[PDB]
Amino acid sequence: VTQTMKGLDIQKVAGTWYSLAMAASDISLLDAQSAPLRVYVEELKPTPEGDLEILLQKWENGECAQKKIIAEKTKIPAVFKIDALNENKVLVLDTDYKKYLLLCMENQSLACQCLVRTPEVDDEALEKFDKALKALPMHIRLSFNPTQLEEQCHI
Amino acid sequence: VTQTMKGLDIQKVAGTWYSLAMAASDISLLDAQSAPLRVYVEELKPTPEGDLEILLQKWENGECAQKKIIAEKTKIPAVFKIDALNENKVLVLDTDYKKYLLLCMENQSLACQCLVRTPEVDDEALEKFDKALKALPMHIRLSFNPTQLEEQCHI
Repeated sequence: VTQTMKGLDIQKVAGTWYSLAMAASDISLLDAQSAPLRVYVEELKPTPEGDLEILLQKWENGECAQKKIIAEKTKIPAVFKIDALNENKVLVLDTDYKKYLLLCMENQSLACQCLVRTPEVDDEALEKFDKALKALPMHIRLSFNPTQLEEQCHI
Repeated sequence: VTQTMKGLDIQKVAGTWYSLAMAASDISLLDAQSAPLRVYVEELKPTPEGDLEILLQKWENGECAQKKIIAEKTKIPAVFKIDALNENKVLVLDTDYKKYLLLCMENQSLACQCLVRTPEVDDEALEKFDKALKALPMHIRLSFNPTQLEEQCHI
């Protein structure tokens, strides 16, 4: 992953998002509802201390569970660290704050999402996502329709 | 980790266990209630197809959440694979089935537990655990008293 957002204003990513598309380096990271990186972003909550709280939905044990994870700020503004078994980095590739945000989670092993502010298919944003991923070795890509985007876990 | 159980009968590990002691390669894997490997085993559920279901408690977002994870069998009987972002292996080091079980989760980065069948301090089992870990680079060790062992998340 050699694409970060220059000048990222993390405060400006706050609020509602929709996981419009996801991709990952390994099919098994996204293939099933229960797959480990099949997570649906609900809301980004930057903290005063500049960390990024992520609210998301994950299908776990047959139910659509709300989750909250804190990605801790690093010296690089577009890079955040999740404390888990592996060293797990969240990268903001690109965002206009108002329509779309591209972000990846890595560690090598990678998942990236195209987040949008509305439950609409944003071709422009999907173009920027496909662009960024041409640079990356992805073997599964999913996308969701507006009906799915208004449902718990995109059912 | 160069200690597996020779001759492991995975069916025989079924039932109740108590996470009497835990250790990990990195302090931050176990330090807080919310730490990523601070998990309390409730029950091991081997499947007919020889996989290992693990029921456990984890303190997440200030609540003691029940979790169920499936560690898939490999060609090695004392080694099981969890599908997650990293390649994550569960190793059965040693067990008498009736009193104690030692198991580790690795990937390098490691957490090991001394499981017991009863909410009792088993010095013999804690000796076998310390033995096995002398072989391993651990920087945090926790242990719980019988009162803690009878509580949700060992509070």
